[PDB]
Amino acid sequence: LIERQRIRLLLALLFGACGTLAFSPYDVWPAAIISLMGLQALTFNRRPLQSAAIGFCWGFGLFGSGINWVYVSIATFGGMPGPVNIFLVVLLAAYLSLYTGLFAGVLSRLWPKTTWLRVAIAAPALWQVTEFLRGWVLTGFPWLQFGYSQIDGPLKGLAPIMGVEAINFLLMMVSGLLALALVKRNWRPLVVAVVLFALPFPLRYIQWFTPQPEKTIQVSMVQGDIPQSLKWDEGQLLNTLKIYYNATAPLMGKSSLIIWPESAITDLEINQQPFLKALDGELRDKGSSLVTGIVDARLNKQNRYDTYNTIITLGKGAPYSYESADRYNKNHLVPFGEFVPLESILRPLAPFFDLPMSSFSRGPYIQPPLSANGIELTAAICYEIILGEQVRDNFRPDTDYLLTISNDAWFGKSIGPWQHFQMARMRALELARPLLRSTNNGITAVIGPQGEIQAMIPQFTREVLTTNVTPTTGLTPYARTGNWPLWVLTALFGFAAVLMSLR
Ligand SMILES: CCCCCCCC/C=C\CCCCCCCC(=O)OC[C@H](O)CO
Ligand SMILES: CCCCCCCC/C=C\CCCCCCCC(=O)OC[C@H](O)CO
Ligand SMILES: CCCCCCCC/C=C\CCCCCCCC(=O)OC[C@H](O)CO
Repeated sequence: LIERQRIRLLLALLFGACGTLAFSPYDVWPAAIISLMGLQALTFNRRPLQSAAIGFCWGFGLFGSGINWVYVSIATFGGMPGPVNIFLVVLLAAYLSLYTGLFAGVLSRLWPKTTWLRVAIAAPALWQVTEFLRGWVLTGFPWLQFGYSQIDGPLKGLAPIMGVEAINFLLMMVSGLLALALVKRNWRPLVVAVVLFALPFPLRYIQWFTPQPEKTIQVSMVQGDIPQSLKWDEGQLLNTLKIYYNATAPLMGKSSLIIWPESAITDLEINQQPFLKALDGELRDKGSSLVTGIVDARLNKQNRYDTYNTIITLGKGAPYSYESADRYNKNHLVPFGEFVPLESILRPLAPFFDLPMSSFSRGPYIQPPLSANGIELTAAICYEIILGEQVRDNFRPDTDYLLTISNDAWFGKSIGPWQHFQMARMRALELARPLLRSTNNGITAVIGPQGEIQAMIPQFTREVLTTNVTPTTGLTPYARTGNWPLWVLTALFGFAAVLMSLR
């Protein structure tokens, strides 16, 4: 028989890479089940170290093929030779692949026999703990979670109840039973798998929200398409400010809310006071509000400058003040982009090399929703929208819309900005709120309360997306409880499965 560990590692690579087809650009949702079926079936009847090796290679295919878009960021930021960046991409993919090896290795140790307890009970619970660590250890990088591939799929109804991680759970469960049915040539796990998969379908029709048409507003989002910063001089700041203002001016009397993307204003907040105070007056005059990203350096009590990635509000119902509490400061910073890991390497800084000291500061985990024109917006900047629990914790029942401002000009023309967009849609469906995503170039859109794309403008263009958005009010089960029910389910599955293994 050709079942040999060399073959299994080769197939793990292909079934892992197959998982990339499930996500935003390709959107083949059944690829998630086939992907997880390979991981489930290939680890059958293996030593714990052989299984861990197969789990690693599955993760290497998935993350190698689907996360490789980070290269362009490493290339332009890191300042490294070409093959060094390639090595660093292989490094990152390997790091994430560890958690998949850990999953397979632990699963094979406690549940070596190929049984429905292994695939249906132990696997989903362990996968939950595994995938939790991947997105937690260090800052965490929970990219490529197959739950997001169901945003338009049959399992979308599960999301507003138990959240996206419940779709991760059920998919690992259903894929496990199918791998068992195939390997053991037994139709019974197939029937259960189909039933477990089909039952959540009617839930996609439940509306846990209700719209508020009397609050319908016309919202505008300016896609500035301002290029990467090659030279910062007052000539580029004046060009940027002109582009954004000139696009906002004709909308001042019509659109109740105007949004500019992440770090849209390319100068410090303290250096723009005349501009902003004058812009706040013009908006209040015509009865409009502006929400724009800006980089804000702020003197601490210690008299040291703390630089924030901010969101500031202007206009009607949001009078601009540098001391205003109506602002959002980014919390979760990109590990190598916005801060430096291991700041304690300051010893080689002064003697020998020129080491980066440049690092952003973090805002609070919980922040009140931005108010503009009497509209409540719970903001998340860029990467932060992929963090399900953080967005839910900040979410308030009076929130009218979810707000994301991002700058994806890096990773442009790649799968990355789409995978990012796909996870932003998940937030709207989970919380039953419209989501307003204004970016610099990549994927400016409006997403309804069920995750449907309401309006969208093409990438890499200089445009304004103006459309009517009506807010929603009610509370979903996930918005109340969060992922506590899933962790309760995961505990009961792990309790049973470990108790069964220990007997
Ligand atoms: C030891 C029983 C507990 C199992 C817990 C495992 C946890 C491993 C997690 C990640 C490592 C993934 C990297 C894969 C490296 C394994 C390859 C290997 O070492 O296999 C060589 C084998 O000894 C040749 O016969
Ligand atoms: C996040 C919400 C998703 C959670 C969903 C909760 C569903 C759990 C219910 C039952 C477990 C399924 C176990 C079914 C076992 C399959 C039947 C089977 O395999 O029996 C044939 C056997 O091979 C011959 O001995
Ligand atoms: C002996 C080897 C053991 C191997 C283990 C494999 C199976 C793991 C099973 C269950 C993990 C239990 C974790 C459950 C903890 C519940 C966490 C919780 O209360 O939720 C936090 C909250 O929801 C945040 O927002």
